Amino acid sequence: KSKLAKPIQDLIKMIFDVESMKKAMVEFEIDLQKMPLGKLSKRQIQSAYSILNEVQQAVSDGGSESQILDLSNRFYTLIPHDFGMKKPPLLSNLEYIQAKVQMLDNLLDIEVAYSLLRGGNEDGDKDPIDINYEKLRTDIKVVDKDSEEAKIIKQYVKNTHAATHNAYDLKVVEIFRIEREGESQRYKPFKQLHNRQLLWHGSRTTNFAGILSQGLRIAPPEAPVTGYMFGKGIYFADMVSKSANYCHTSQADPIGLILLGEVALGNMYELKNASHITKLPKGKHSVKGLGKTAPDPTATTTLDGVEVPLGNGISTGINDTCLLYNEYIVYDVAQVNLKYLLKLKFNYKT
Ligand SMILES: Nc1ccc2c3c(cccc13)C(=O)NC2=O
Repeated sequence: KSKLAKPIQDLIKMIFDVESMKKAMVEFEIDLQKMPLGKLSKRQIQSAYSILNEVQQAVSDGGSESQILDLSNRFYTLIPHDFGMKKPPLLSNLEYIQAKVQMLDNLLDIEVAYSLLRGGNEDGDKDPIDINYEKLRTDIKVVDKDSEEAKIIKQYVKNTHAATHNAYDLKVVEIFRIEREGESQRYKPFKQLHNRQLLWHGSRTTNFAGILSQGLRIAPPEAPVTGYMFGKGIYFADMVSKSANYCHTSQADPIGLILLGEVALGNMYELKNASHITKLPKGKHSVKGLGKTAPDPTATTTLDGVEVPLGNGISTGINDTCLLYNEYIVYDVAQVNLKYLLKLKFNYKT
């Protein structure tokens, strides 16, 4: 049997659940009959990104309609979709193409999860759970519900739950202290930077085996820069509300996972509107999309020398901004060090 604590066992079973992986794919409208979990390959996903990149270019620059039709057929043949009784939409709308780029970001993590699940499991001397936990190469520990660490994090969750996102409540079910192998090391150089903060990152539960084993990562070279609001970086938030939405939970499936990572922001290049950033201005270390609401700068605390913006949602003086909430983007995988993983319970108002 498993040597791991119960909360951690429940966590492993949850991130490796095969049924959740299928639900995710059915939701992206993939045809599970033509495209089973075992058919997914990284090369396949790379080519799909390239196709999306080309079609995105042809829509923007007014390429032939025959070109867009050809690219659409190749995309749907590479990744079989099931639209039921409706006709398949062409990749001729920039919003639809963005939807598809997002689907691929998720398929990248689902592919990692399935590969690990089917890997070296022959060992009979270890419980299946213990075997899959080791595959994550991440030390996971339960944070004592009554310690100072946990108090601060629960304060951060309670105070930063936005006004317009109150279509649900949030209950912190469990807090885990996580330390990915070799991560503290690649992050060392950035401890020299100032403006290091504890920020939020939400994602589907189906992405967590991939996130824990490979860490958070930027979209590959093939992905269009357009598929992302501020370019190809790693996104974070300071309001639990904003990130919580990327968890994709519902009344039917209320438990979500969310990360707190230490991010080396340094001098932020502040923006009020989207900008498909490629080059970062000299002297800048990250991007900060300015929002209408942000935590009260008055209440900001420190946790191991890292700033925690746990203040209550206060309205900032900027009005000429498109964003409702702040967004932080780093363009280097080494600029983040993950710290905690929270198990949240979304209580939907009914
Ligand atoms: N513009 C964003 C796009 C994606 C995410 C995101 C997050 C937080 C703040 C902004 C964005 C997040 O936590 N996960 C995300 O996946």
